[PDB]
Amino acid sequence: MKIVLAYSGGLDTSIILKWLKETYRAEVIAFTADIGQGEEVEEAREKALRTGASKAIALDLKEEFVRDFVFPMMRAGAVYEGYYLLGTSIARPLIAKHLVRIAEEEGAEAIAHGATGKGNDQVRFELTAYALKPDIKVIAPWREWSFQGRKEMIAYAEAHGIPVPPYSMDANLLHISYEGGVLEDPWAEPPKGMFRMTQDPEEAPDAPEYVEVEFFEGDPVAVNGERLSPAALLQRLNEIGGRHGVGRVDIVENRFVGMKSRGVYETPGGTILYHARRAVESLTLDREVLHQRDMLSPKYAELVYYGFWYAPEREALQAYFDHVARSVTGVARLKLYKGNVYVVGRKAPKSLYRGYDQKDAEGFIKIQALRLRVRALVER
Amino acid sequence: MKIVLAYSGGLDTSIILKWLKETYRAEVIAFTADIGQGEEVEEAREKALRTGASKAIALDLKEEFVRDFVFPMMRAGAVYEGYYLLGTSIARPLIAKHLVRIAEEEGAEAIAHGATGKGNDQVRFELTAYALKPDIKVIAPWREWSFQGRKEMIAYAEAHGIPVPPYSMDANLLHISYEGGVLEDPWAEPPKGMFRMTQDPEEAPDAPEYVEVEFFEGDPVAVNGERLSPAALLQRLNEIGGRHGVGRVDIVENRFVGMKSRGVYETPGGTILYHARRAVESLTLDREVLHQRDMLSPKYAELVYYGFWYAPEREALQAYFDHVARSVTGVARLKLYKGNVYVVGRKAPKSLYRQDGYDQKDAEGFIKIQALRLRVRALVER
Amino acid sequence: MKIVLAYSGGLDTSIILKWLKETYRAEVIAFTADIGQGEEVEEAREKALRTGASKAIALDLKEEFVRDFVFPMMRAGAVYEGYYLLGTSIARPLIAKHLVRIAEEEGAEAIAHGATGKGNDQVRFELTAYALKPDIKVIAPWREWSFQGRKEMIAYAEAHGIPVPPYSMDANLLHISYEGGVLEDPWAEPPKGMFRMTQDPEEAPDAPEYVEVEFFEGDPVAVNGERLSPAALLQRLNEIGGRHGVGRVDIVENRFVGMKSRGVYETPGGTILYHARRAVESLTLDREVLHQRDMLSPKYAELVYYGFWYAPEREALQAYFDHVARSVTGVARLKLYKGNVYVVGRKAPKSLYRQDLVSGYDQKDAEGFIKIQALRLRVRALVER
Amino acid sequence: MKIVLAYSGGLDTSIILKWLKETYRAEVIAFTADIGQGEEVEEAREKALRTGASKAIALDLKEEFVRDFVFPMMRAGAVYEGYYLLGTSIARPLIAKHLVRIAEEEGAEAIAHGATGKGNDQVRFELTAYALKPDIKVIAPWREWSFQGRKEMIAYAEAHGIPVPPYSMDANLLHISYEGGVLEDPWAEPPKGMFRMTQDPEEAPDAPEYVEVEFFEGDPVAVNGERLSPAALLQRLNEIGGRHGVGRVDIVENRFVGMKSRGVYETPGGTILYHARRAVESLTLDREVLHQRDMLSPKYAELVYYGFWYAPEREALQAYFDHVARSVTGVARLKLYKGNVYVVGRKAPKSLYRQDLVSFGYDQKDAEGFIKIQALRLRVRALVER
Ligand SMILES: Nc1ncnc2c1ncn2[C@@H]1O[C@H](COP(=O)(O)OP(=O)(O)OP(=O)(O)O)[C@@H](O)[C@H]1O
Ligand SMILES: Nc1ncnc2c1ncn2[C@@H]1O[C@H](COP(=O)(O)OP(=O)(O)OP(=O)(O)O)[C@@H](O)[C@H]1O
Ligand SMILES: Nc1ncnc2c1ncn2[C@@H]1O[C@H](COP(=O)(O)OP(=O)(O)OP(=O)(O)O)[C@@H](O)[C@H]1O
Ligand SMILES: Nc1ncnc2c1ncn2[C@@H]1O[C@H](COP(=O)(O)OP(=O)(O)OP(=O)(O)O)[C@H](O)[C@H]1O
Repeated sequence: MKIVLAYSGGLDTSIILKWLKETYRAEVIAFTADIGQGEEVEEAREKALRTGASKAIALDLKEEFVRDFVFPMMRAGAVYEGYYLLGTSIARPLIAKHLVRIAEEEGAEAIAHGATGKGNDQVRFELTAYALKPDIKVIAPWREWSFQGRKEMIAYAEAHGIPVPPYSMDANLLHISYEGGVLEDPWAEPPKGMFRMTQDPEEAPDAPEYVEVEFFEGDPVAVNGERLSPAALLQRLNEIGGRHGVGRVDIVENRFVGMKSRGVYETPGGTILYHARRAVESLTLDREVLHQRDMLSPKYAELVYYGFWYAPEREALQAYFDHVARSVTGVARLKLYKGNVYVVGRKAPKSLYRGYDQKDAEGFIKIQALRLRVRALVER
Repeated sequence: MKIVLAYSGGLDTSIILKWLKETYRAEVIAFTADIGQGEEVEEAREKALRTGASKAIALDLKEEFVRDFVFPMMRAGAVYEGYYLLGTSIARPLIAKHLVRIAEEEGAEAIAHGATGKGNDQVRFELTAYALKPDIKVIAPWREWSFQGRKEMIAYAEAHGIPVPPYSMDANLLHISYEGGVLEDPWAEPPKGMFRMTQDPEEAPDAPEYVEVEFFEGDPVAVNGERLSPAALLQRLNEIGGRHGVGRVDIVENRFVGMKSRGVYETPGGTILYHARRAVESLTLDREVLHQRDMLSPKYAELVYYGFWYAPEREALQAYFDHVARSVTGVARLKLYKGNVYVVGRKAPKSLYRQDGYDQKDAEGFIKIQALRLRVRALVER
Repeated sequence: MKIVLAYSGGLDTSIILKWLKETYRAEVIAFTADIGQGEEVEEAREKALRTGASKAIALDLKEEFVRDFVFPMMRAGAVYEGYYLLGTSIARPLIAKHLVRIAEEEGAEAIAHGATGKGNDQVRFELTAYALKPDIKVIAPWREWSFQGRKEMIAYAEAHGIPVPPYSMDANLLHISYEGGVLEDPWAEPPKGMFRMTQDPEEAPDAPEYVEVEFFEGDPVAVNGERLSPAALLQRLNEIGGRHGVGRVDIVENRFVGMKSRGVYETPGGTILYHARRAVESLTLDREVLHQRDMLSPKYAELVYYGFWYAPEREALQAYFDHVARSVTGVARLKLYKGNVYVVGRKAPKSLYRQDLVSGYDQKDAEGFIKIQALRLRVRALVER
Repeated sequence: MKIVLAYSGGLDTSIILKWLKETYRAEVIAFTADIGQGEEVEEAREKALRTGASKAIALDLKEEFVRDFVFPMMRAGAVYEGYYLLGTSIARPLIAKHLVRIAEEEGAEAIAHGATGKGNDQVRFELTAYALKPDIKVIAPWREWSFQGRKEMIAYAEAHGIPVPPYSMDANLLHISYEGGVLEDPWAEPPKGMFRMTQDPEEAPDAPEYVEVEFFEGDPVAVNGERLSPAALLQRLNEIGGRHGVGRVDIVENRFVGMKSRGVYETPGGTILYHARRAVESLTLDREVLHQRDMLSPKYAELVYYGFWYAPEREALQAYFDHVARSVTGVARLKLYKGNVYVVGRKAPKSLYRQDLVSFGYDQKDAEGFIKIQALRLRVRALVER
């Protein structure tokens, strides 16, 4: 029996790698994906072999991530509950996609992940795992093992030679999320020094910095006149936005599984892209199209947040969003200053910006007012 | 014949006042509303009499503006095309509401306003005017007169004893908008020193300021523990927020009448209230209710923008938003710093947040059921 | 330990009554609700006492059913996936509501029901049970026991001496649903003679019958001039409509649990009420209000279908629907003829219809409206250059 | 100057043709489109010459109408205010399209139509024209002339020699609408003998008739096993459904321009197609996709009703609906009987229906977990209400 494990190299997945060998007497194949966590994925691939993996795979998926997940999601103008740019949500479908692919190539009947038994992550991983390969078997140790506490896990780890090292994290090219610990009290401001991807706004440059982003077809293709591949482009905007402390969010969100959770997110590059995209759309999109699109975005956002990426509903809405996005061509000019992003200019080859006279307006008014007058008259 | 005129005290409405008397051989009743334009409405009232009004009325409508228009709108989480807080839109229905009220009391058959014959304000004024009094007669001079140029209008003013004088503005308790002139080039950043209501972020305090806003029932009732009336509260948050340069928006918006226009808006108090409200809702509102509410907010925003305030659709939605907003009770703690507003804390008496009802096995069952239709889809695609 | 069982009186709930006693060795308070199944609930009550129940309650909830559940739902124009009028969905919440109330009075820690693990009902009972009393315990025998088939159950019943006997059904004041058995083949038409509430159109009167329904405030208050209570009014319309074979639906629906299911429903009075209301709304509701209401109807419908009646979302939407429904005051006239319902007329005290804007604006006005509405399209074409 | 007129062949457009000559002294190019009005369009074309047209064009547009307008609209499940299948609405865009095309080829400066100045049709004609040719000039005689009353127009007509004579009609392959006259009172039942496309339920066959419709990719492609082109298929279904009195609607609808209006519609083929399509969708469409599609249908419907066919919003929605419709492949079996259409069966090569999941991999215990997770927020809510 073989099992493909989503291995990140941490303590837990290392413990899980041992547990799987022991518990299922199976051969474990480790898979580590580089999606911009800023760690040396090769060190994880090696540590997996040291921990007992019968094979360790490590792939650079940054380009695929941005191009096939982040970009399509951004085209939809997806925002969860007013602020969340969904950094963790769009990433999971990618990992799971590869776990299933690898499992098929290696002839493995099962895949495994170390997402906890009470969070949303497990749902995200498995929803796409089941959607891509319906008969795959999933093993989620956090739902099957008996461990009573951390102390016992630490002890278990020491027993197996696994090296043991105030809040949880998750980082990738789109963002870094923080929760748990000091963050669990929604009335307590995040601690000083927690942020890693972005500079403290109070420590940001005293001079604002301008940046231009070009869109060709719904997708950003250049920064300050330099053409850049999808991953390279997000990276660049993370640097520029990060240096200024842009893209910070502090919310209490509604979980799909549990109840409410307090999360802090920094999405410098994506935050810039969000306003840059809308800046171009303000010249290129038709009014009614824009209004309909924005009324569908929230639905799309929750689908991504819940984990229904490879679900027919999300793909259906995507056809709509992509159709609209095809018109988004032009350049956005923004001004970055101490935590804030300001749209300062926009232009487009097919801008709709600058057919009737005043008498025309009077007629429009009269026709629009008719049902209101009748109603008023009827209220007698 | 009597005509009630929405008189602002400026050159154009003064010219309009003279124009109306002669053109219609009628007497004009001037009405000036104080909605926070930062002007002495009483001097406009006197100037009207001097300009020929048979009667001039000036009312302080700041409290009503915030209590009956701004708050109801904010409860709905209304935002037009991603950023516009509707500062100009919610103020028009209120002005027209009084014009029609005064016309009825004075026995006037018509009302008049000085909105341009080609813009959006005209629609706002008239849609509410007709909705409140179907038989009212509306006279929009800009759509009716023969003036062919600005210069001709000045000569007319000078001939009638009416005193004469980069972009145009509109200010009230919620915001100040800027449009036209140099702002007409969507690629050009607004000129230095244009903002009046908010300090430039570059000149804002080096020290961040924390502010707490209490919501009792969907509406903000206190700032930093101090109970404030609707207008006094909006005012207070404009002062606090303005000092930090909070609430600046630069957008090209879609108009109801013509095409697009580049507008710049500064809404310090409203911006703080926007995030504060959502902060309290994050603990008080149910997930499914929040999601449904946010999907209707845009529709509501466009109704307000287009001018359908006293319209049955807006009121039906308002019934929904008010039902939801009733649960928004609690306090939001925000941090202000150089142009930005950061939510740093929130609490509530009936918070649904328990940082802690089901076990791991439960989650697996949930996954299986949620995944069924997807698995069936996959097998069918073979 | 005490368990309150939603007891209907059939073989399954009877077996469950025995099973609960042997399995949990607790007292079982049986509860049978009269919601219009055309069944004598006292029989079930007594049959429950015989079967072992330590106590049996039988309540007449017809008026409550129609008044506090069917009516509010109808005000919203609720229709699931094009044709389902939610006959079974709005009933469950009512029952669950009483199960929890009873358990609270009897000091019972749990409630039980005989809905299967494959359906929506289990969700409806439980979602409302937990929403009304979070600490309640729910026992669903179909999900816990070992019976591997009909046969095993029949024997088990006889072992405990319990009376024993194509498709199964569910009936109440709103409709009768048929499902399973021969109905599982979506290509196969329901067998002839299956329907019970409606007469076969082929046997319906040769002369059309006209019926008038008065709505006062979003709810129907009279039929053909006779004022009738909510439950009484639904009954009358079932008789009138059933006679003509009105309201038959045959659909493959999507269950909340994940799979498709072939269902057949007959909702005579509801189908008449459905059209009667829209007919009155056509004169009393503003255009924009109507268009918004119709786009929200489907969401409300799935909420009810899934079991989220006592959920904040449904109640939030209800405030909107009730607000709009408040204006639905007037009368609808419909013609019933062999399975069909045709709206032939409608009137209302505050109708917005004036046969004069057809027989506050002129020709010139329309021209202007057209120019303003066309501007963005012309600019689009121009820019497409 | 040249003016391309949407000439229907009737009294009004005949008067208009004269009015255009006499008022604008323009060369009038008449255009009649056969979209299935059941009128020998060629007659109209000759009559236009007899009336003064310097050129008369008649085109058979049945196929284009169904394939490029009716089908795309049905693909979206478009229903205006619960009952209107938009028979008149989807036709206008097609006509205006040709009006504009003929104007360019003929080098004509303006186009004209005879929709009244009080209705929605004028909007439909013009939104389309302006959408395809922004520089086009439009002449709407009803909004420009001094005529007041049919008595007066009949005089002008007689004067010029144009032949002269309870409700107004409008027919095409999709339906026939009736409005005005004795129909204006919302409380009055329509008059016996009005309907033309459908047999009266009471006079319909005594035995029910079954019909099957196959959909391949969102569109109907065959009836009772016979492949049929878009126009021929609608025709066949009008014949079959008509004989049984199917597809009659009687509503008071909300107008875009006027206030409210009482309309009666008969759409036999369309009504069958509507229930057939949903029958095939019940097996081929995913639950969440269906629920989402149905919530958007009403918006698409008012877009069509208001005349925004060639508008960016409608085409954007169309992309959503076409994406969804692509999966609708299968056959629906319907029972026609005295005015009604009953769905009695449906099958599909890629049906998502699995009997094994409903009959007695799916594990009953999974439902409990599903239930508990779904119930959490409700329990917390109750507990907090304490
Ligand atoms: N405070 C107010 N009280 C009464 N009417 C007002 C007020 N503010 C605006 N209006 C009405 O709205 C129309 C004006 O717009 P805006 O406020 O954009 O006008 P202006 O051009 O700034 O002033 P003026 O008309 O004096 O030149 C006015 O002509 C007036 O009829
Ligand atoms: N009138 C009623 N009173 C109480 N509970 C009811 C009633 N009708 C249905 N129920 C509940 O819903 C569940 C039943 O469904 P249905 O009525 O579809 O079941 P059956 O399995 O067809 O009949 P039975 O349980 O009587 O053998 C029942 O097991 C019961 O717990
Ligand atoms: N088949 C067609 N070909 C060209 N234009 C048409 C056609 N059918 C309708 N129209 C246009 O739509 C307008 C008409 O509507 P309707 O058919 O409702 O008009 P009428 O005024 O009832 O008849 P008519 O004008 O022909 O006597 C017409 O005046 C005509 O310009
Ligand atoms: N880069 C990655 N490659 C493969 N799987 C990953 C990666 N990052 C996270 N996962 C998977 O996602 C889930 C984990 O989350 P998180 O990354 O929040 O876990 P941890 O518990 O923090 O990590 P670890 O146990 O590996 O130290 C499952 O553990 C883990 O298998």
